Amino acid sequence: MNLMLALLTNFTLATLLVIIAFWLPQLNVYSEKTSPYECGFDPMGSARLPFSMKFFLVAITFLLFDLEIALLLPLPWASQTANLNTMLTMALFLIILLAVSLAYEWTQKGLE
Amino acid sequence: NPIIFIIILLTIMLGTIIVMISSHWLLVWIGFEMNMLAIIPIMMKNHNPRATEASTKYFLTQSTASMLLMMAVIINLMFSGQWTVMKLFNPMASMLMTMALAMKLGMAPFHFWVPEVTQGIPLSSGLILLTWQKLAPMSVLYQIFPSINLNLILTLSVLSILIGGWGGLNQTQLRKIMAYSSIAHMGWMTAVLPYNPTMTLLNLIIYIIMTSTMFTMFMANSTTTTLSLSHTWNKTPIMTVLILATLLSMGGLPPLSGFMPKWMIIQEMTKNNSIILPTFMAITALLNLYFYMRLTYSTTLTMFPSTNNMKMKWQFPLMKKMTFLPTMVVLSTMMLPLTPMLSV
Amino acid sequence: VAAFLKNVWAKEPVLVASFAIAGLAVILPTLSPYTKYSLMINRATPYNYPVPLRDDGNMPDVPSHPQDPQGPSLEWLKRL
Amino acid sequence: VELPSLEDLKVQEVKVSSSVLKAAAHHYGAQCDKPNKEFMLCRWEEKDPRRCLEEGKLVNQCALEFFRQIKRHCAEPFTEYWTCIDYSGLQLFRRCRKQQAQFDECVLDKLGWVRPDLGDLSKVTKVKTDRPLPENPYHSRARPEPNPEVEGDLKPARHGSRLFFWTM
Amino acid sequence: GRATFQFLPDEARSLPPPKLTDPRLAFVGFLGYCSGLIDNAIRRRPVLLAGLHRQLLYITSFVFVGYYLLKRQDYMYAVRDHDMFSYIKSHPEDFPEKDKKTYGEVFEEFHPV
Amino acid sequence: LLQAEKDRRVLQMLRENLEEEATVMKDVPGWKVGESVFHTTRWVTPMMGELYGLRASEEVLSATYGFIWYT
Amino acid sequence: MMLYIVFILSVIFVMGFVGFSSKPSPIYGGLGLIVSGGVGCGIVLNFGGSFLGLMVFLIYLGGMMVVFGYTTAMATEQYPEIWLSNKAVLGAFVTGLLMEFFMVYYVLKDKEVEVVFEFNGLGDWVIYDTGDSGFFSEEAMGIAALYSYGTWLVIVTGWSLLIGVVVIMEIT
Amino acid sequence: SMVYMNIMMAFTVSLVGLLMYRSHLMSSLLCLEGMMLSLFVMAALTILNSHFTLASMMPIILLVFAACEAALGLSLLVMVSNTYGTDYVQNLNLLQ
Amino acid sequence: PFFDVQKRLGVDLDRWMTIQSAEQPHKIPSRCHAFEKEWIECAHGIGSIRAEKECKIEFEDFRECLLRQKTMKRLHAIRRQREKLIKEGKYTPPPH
Ligand SMILES: CCCCCCCCCCCCCCCCCC(=O)OC[C@H](COP(=O)(O)OCCN)OC(=O)CCCCCCCCCCCCCCCCC
Repeated sequence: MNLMLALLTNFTLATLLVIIAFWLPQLNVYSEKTSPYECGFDPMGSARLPFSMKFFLVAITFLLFDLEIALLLPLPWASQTANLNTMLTMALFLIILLAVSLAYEWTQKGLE
Repeated sequence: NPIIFIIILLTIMLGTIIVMISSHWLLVWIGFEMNMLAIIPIMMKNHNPRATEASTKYFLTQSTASMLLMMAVIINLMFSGQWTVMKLFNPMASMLMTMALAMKLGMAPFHFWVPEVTQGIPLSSGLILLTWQKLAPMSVLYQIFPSINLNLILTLSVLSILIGGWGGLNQTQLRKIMAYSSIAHMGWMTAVLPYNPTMTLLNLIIYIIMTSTMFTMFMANSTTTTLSLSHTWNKTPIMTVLILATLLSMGGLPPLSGFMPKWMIIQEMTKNNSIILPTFMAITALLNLYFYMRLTYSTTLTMFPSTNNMKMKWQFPLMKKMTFLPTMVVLSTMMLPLTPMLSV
Repeated sequence: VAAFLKNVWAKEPVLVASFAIAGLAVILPTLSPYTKYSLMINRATPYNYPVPLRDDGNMPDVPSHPQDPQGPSLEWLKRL
Repeated sequence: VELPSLEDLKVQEVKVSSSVLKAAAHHYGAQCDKPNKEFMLCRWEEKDPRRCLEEGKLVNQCALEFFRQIKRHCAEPFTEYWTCIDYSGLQLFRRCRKQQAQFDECVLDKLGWVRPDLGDLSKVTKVKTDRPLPENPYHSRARPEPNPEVEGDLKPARHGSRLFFWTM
Repeated sequence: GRATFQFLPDEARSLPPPKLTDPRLAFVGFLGYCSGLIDNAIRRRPVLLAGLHRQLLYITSFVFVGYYLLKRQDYMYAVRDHDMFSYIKSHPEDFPEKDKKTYGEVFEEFHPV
Repeated sequence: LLQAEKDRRVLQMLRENLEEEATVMKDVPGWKVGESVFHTTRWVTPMMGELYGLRASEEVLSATYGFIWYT
Repeated sequence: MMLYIVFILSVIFVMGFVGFSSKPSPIYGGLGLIVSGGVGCGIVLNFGGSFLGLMVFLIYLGGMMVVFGYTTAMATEQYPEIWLSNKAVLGAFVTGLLMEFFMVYYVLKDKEVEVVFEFNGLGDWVIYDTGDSGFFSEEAMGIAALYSYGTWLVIVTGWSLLIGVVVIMEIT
Repeated sequence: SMVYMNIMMAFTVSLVGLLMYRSHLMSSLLCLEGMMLSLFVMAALTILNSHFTLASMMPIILLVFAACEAALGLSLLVMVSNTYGTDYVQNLNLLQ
Repeated sequence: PFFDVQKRLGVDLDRWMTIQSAEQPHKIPSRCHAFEKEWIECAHGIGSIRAEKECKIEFEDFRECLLRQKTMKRLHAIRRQREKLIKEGKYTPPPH
């Protein structure tokens, strides 16, 4: 029953330590002028974040290579079986189904 | 590019062959889950600001359509805990099957869709492929066939063949006019379905042919009704006797084959001593005919040939298997008391 | 063609080390006779509990006392 | 339902820890096999471990005299043997390997036992049939009756398809 | 029926077969013989008799296929019947023998004008 | 051996969870002593709620959740 | 740490949703999930299924969501907001929250009320186990690795993914 | 017992006004990609509390598409707001 | 239309995961396993349209093995035979 005793112990030191740092001098009596001088060294910066694509694909591109290496995960439990040939013949398919899915897209990464 | 377009366009039917071949509820998920995955790029090809505001109104309307099903698969995994494919053992399953499956076919409601997609897909080439998705689902309903609440599958039917009928009388674009009156013929085949479920397929094949041979004809340039006026005095008149030898046969008149489904279907729906149902269907497909008349008063009346329009060239499209179909879309009535005993 | 195979190895000698290992792991499992030992060991590990069958007449083999002569030789491994 | 009384209960359970219970545990079963394999067959062969309690007191019994045996001859090497294996985690058998002889010095020798290395708990054995081999399987209510078949000698169609008119 | 996904089983040996000169087989490919004549006319052939190599190979196709298909149709109406009598024969309790009697017995309505 | 210890532990366990039930009340709109919730008759391994009653204090919590979350 | 530590997770889970099932300015949408996903992977880690729980962290909650969050800088909303501050979002909330609460109140606040909510007893986890057992990797989903019997189940999923990229190499 | 009525009230997450609407489509698409876990967990119990031992892979296959496919339909939502910059379900243009 | 190819030729596509009792690789059972081989034995030579009005007995308890739907109610109704009377005598049990 002692796991949650070992988790909420950990946060409660951390969720404590924000206030004893952030908050404690935050109410101190120093000046702290409201002037809009903050947001350093790009003073104003008025724009939307524009869509920039080769930022985007490197999200998608991963998400799919991700899946099957969940599918690929239960090899070391499956190395203990009865008929094993249906493993080696089958196990090696996923991989090559992964590696193929590279080679195609590999004609165009662009600047990744 | 050109190879894969035959890899994609092959994987579709492989998406629907695992549907008809399977014993196992999971596979009929995966089965038509990978259409909504593998259909989408076909819409695209010319990358326009409709297809992309089309297939996204399609997508999330076949996304839930599926994703409810998986909720009505896992209900009767609780009760009886035996998958396979048979009556659903529990009423919250079926009522969550059939009226959430009517989304892919769309029936009486669940169509604000079929006109929003079929219209304005920039690709009219086909769009004949939206005759697959009529053929994936039915290949469930034939199996589950002895479980339905039976007060529903008629209540989506009879509110359909009506609502798809009136839908078009107001229409001009002739991609819509086929979009409409393709809800209609989903009124006959799932109205039958609890009584003797073959003599449905009969209406299913006679439908796949007739709507098929329309499009292949609508492919030369043809788009808007008033571009089918500039047709006979320009392209070829042997085309016009065709478009009048079908559009009439498709609502149907007894010397043609379009009369073949009704003529047989009512042999079935009476003999079960329901004679107050079929008239209202029988009589409502009537004002389903007044699209086609008044479509057919466009092309034989020599209406203001377009302008000085001189097409001296010959044709090089693919008419493939059009030189057959309106000898089988018309003349087959004289032939067959097979269709009830052939596919059975 | 060997001039090619030496003129990709002056430029990208990287993936070539992957192909060189890509095959050579596919080929060999159909060769060395050490394999198929691998399938015998892995079948004989008693995960479950052996249940004694009923003996009326035959009873081909395998007497009541296990250490008596009973059945196959698995001790080709113990010496291995 | 019928359950036996509170009686033929409160019997003598072998009360020992789980470290000693795996100490010998090995010479134990390979040499006994008088009730126990047979006692399985009073379960697997016929289920409902209620109808079969009897050998349960036989198989529980074999242990009693076993640990009662060993206490007479040598408990000294045993007591020291299951101490190491009881020095703990996982209860490995590969730490106490040295002392394995000291326990087994005269046990296999004096009172005449043997080390049943890999042949124990394998080589699916047999027992014997003493109790009636039960018919009337577990639940087993009724058949019920199937469909009479159809083959005969056939025909072509009688008058030809009898649809509406459509002679042939 | 049985031997599933067979165009026709081995049991169709005992049927006539449907040999030629039946009006349909002639008619089959007639509707193709009026098909061929179309095949020219769409493109502005403008022959109305064009190459006999297109103006034939249709008629060859239909009647072959029309034939090769009629061989099973007639079959199917036989296996339909076959499975009926053999059921009608047994369960005679579901199949009475009606008696014989009419005149001097039955009254009708009797409503003249 | 190990099993022939358990089967006795549950049959002992049902009786006390019956004999100490049937002596709670015998009610006229009550239940017969030790009926069956099924029609069929054979020995079907009982549900946790059978062995431990509404007792539901601690030694239960160390039974059902005993193995999970830790040694 | 009572016997109710399961029932206390789900009713946080059920409340995990209604945060983002209304309309929260979807940079807080995530924070309606990773709580729900978290507590979700929480519930599953009871019952004995473990491997299958600890994956949702790896394959979905950890891996997937980040893409859902790596965008919504590309679709980036104009000037985000703390949800429930508004009058548009706040109105829809509570009536959901109470609807299970008022359900959860007299669902059983008494002996039974009434029938349809009365056939679910509580508190011992009556079903939550059976008897004892032996061990295989555990017993249950301990053996989730079948490259034996399952094959035609993989080779569709194995092949259906390979096309996932081709579709997306285009429209991109 | 009770854990089957939660989570179920959770699987009415559909709620459809909040399934297509209102704008910030990303909120709609969101409650979709989390419509799972109501399908998953619910089917990670009934499989588990009784030992099926076999369908146990099915939970895995309920994600592997639910991520694969729902990650597709994200793509379009770039094409919409690429040409715009605001998703805003309020684009109707193709009409009927 | 359901072709059933895996009947004609030899392959097994699925047919194994299908029901609650088939193999379970190490031969480990389910809880309600023993009622399958009971209930399938009932309707096999049947054509299933009379099954519903024929067997129905071996099915119902099987549905009541699965969910424990009733035994949980007759159980919850011991909490009303005791634990309204706690003060009125027969604490029940004596501990231990
Ligand atoms: C039969 C059995 C099989 C037989 C196989 C035979 C042998 C095959 C095995 C070889 C594989 C070794 C590892 C893989 C190859 C090394 C990785 C590689 O390919 O680097 C290629 C890199 C590309 O550079 P280039 O193509 O020239 O383009 C730039 C031009 N301006 O060119 C480079 O040089 C990049 C260098 C690395 C980049 C990072 C280096 C940063 C410093 C880190 C070094 C520390 C690592 C040392 C290892 C510590 C180990 C404890």
